Amino acid sequence: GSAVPFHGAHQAGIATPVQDRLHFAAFDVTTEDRAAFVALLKEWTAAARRLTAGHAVGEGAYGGLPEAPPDDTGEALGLKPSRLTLTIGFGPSLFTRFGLADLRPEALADLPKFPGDNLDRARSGGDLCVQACADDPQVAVHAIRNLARIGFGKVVVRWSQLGFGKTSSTTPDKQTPRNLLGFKDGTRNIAGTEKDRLDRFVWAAEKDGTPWMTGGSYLVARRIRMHIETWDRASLQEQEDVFGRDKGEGAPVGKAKERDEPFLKAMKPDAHVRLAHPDSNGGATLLRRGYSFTDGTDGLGRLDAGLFFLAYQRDIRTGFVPVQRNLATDALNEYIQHVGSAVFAVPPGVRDADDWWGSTLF
Amino acid sequence: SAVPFHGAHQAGIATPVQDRLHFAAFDVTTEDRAAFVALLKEWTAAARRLTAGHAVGEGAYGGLPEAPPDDTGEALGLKPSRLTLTIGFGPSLFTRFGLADLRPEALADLPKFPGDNLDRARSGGDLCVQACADDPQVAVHAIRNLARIGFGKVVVRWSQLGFGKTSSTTPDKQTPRNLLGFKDGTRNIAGTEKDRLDRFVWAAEKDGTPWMTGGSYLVARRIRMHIETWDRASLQEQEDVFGRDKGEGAPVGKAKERDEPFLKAMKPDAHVRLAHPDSNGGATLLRRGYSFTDGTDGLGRLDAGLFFLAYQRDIRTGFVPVQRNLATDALNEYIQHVGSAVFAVPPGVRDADDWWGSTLF
Ligand code: HEM
Ligand code: HEM
Repeated sequence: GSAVPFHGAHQAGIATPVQDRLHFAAFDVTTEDRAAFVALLKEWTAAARRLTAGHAVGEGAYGGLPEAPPDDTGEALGLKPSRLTLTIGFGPSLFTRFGLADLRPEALADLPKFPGDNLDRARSGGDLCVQACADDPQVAVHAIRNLARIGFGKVVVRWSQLGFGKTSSTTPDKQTPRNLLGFKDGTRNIAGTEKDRLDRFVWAAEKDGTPWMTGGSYLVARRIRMHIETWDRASLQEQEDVFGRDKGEGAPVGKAKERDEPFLKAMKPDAHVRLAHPDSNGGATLLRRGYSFTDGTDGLGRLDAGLFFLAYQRDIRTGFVPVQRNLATDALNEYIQHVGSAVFAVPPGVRDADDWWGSTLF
Repeated sequence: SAVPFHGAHQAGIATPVQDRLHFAAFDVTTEDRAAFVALLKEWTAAARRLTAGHAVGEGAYGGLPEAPPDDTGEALGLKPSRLTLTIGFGPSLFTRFGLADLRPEALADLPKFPGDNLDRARSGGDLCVQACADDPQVAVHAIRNLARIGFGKVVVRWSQLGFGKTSSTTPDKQTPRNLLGFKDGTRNIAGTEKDRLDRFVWAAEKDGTPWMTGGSYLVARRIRMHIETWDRASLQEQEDVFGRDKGEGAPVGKAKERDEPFLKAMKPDAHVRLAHPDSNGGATLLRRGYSFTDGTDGLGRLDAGLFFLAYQRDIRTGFVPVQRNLATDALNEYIQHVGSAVFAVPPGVRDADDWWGSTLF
């Protein structure tokens, strides 16, 4: 229930241990005034400092003037910080505004079309995003709600996604969570303690070509539906062949323990692990940080289920893009469909109490 | 960490309220009574496993490679998490299987209420399973696997996820707050109050339906909050709507949350004043609802509210009179009922040989 420090060279919520809940919101900007947008970013940073410490925004949730609406909507009163992190990102469409055209990073690449894509344009894209993660879903909603409230008239929520449970791990010393297909998900990721691998694969560097992005990262979000009726009638052997690890232990095929290293030549040539492994992609390595979702029924008598896939990387062109291209023949494709997509440049961290979100860009 | 599955009553009504909810309504697609009874027994066997934290059937792995696993496996490694599974039967079930003359009179159809805006697709249902647990993945796994076991005899009609408190960080003493920011649950029937449960919650033999003795009647309402409107109201407007202050949740004029309210100090259309048993001839409800937030709608608004659940001994003397009295509730400006269902919740599964619905079938 403790707090995660908000200030740093990097934004929290990436290398941070993965919290239980997610509320992800994408915003479009509705103001033409650069000064007004900068004032928004400063007000948002002040609110974030309160929220991530477990305090109410502004002058608080009650005890103010009777005739005024309260500064804070109040539904997190008496709750702990709950490891809340707030991570902001900037979408490519943002750079068509405020004269930012020449500051768009080369590494913030539009994704190509992939075979099987069925992207809903209403739940894709966005000028910016806020990723709220916490162990308490009410804490995460309270944070998104109050940020959107503060931004009234300057931003509007384009789409959002709640994740009821994590399907990722940055802490390999703790139990790996399972996704809704029943497999452990997160075994071979990047750990928050692997500072060298984060430098190599996650954090943007000044020499990469965009100095305002130094210390930041790039985010790919993909909303993926799971065909669970189809999956649930597949044999156990079929399911394990699809991934290349057994279902119970999560060990690489042939081996006894989850964390034993995969021997890829023993997996089917279209096994998901074989195709996604860095060794199959010229070393390309991602930080996966996704969550499971379910949004009711599908209207056809079935549960709706999916995975909200989030990947952080130093350069979209050398992280997600090569790996996802290599998944064109993935055996998993029979059981999933990508139905939403968005990319964002995640700026560097808020260095101290005088700093603010996006200050290196604006 | 676990709640016993067997008893005179079904768990999940008077037992401690867990952090998360997955509520599912099912429709029945078989006409064959024997097929439906077979499913009730199979579901009961699965519920026994699930509430003890075990996988269904012969498990999630280790079986024949050429067969699908009995359990879909996403709760492997998790704890029981105080999972309870509570089954209920909808009025529409009684048009099947020759049961028409066995519908309880206390299982009444609800009247239309001023301001109803019910989505038919998220209303009704032949039966329900309320899955409550501290870990939402444990709850989802239970619904997912019951639906799979039932495939061919039942389909899922609608499903709702909900959250209350997070107990690993919030004292069990503390009243949870709803998404309007007010403490919610202060004056409620507690599961410790065995006499009030007998008077207001559990169906009795003399009530007129012997197979329902020890059961209860459930009203479910999906209530949307108009969040962005509410958040633009003044603090005084918000407190006037309920009759309690927002910080402490004390009734107007008193100092502490648990002070008994003085109804005449509240505005005449204040929510607490209209809902109170003294304004409804003594009618008293067990509320066991959960908050929800499903995302944002096409206009950018928060799709959020209260998945209201009330248990009572008779729908005609519980939910209906109180909801009728809310016709003029000041809160009506900020909420809209968009989904509705009622269920007869049978008595408990008495031992390892008993099964869900045995007193009815
Ligand atoms: C519903 C969609 C997906 C499911 C169910 C899924 C499932 C899994 C599972 C069970 C593992 C093995 C355990 C682990 O090391 O994490 C894994 C590994 C991995 N997956 Fe996926 N995955 C999905 C989508 C994706 C996508 C879209 C990508 C990238 C575009 C991806 C990239 C990876 C990578 C890089 C690994 C680690 C491979 C290694 O280094 O051993 N996954 N996935
Ligand atoms: C979004 C919808 C609703 C909200 C936000 C809400 C909120 C509240 C709040 C804040 C209280 C005061 C604290 C407490 O004793 O729990 C309360 C009391 C109560 N509410 Fe509501 N309520 C809602 C809908 C309903 C409905 C539909 C009913 C019944 C049909 C109902 C019946 C009651 C009752 C019986 C009390 C106890 C009053 C007393 O005896 O003092 N509520 N509610």
